Amino acid sequence: GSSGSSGTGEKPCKCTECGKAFCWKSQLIMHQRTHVDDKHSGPSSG
Ligand SMILES: [Zn+2]
Repeated sequence: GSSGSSGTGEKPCKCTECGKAFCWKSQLIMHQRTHVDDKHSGPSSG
């Protein structure tokens, strides 16, 4: 997990289902499409 990236902007929208970050709108509108599954027991977290 190095830091080989650089570029500021704005993240008004962020997916919580998977934890993916997005800056555009249309990008999220379609991101939800693939998200057909429902919240199920698996990712054990605190
Ligand atoms: Zn997602």
